[PDB]
Amino acid sequence: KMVVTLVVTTILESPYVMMKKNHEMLEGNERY
Repeated sequence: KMVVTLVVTTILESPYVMMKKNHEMLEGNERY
């Protein structure tokens, strides 16, 4: 074919940053 040549940290405190429901299923940025 064409041969082309040339963060935010937190803590596990309950009221501050808690893990919401289904944390194991949906984990990542939209988890806490």
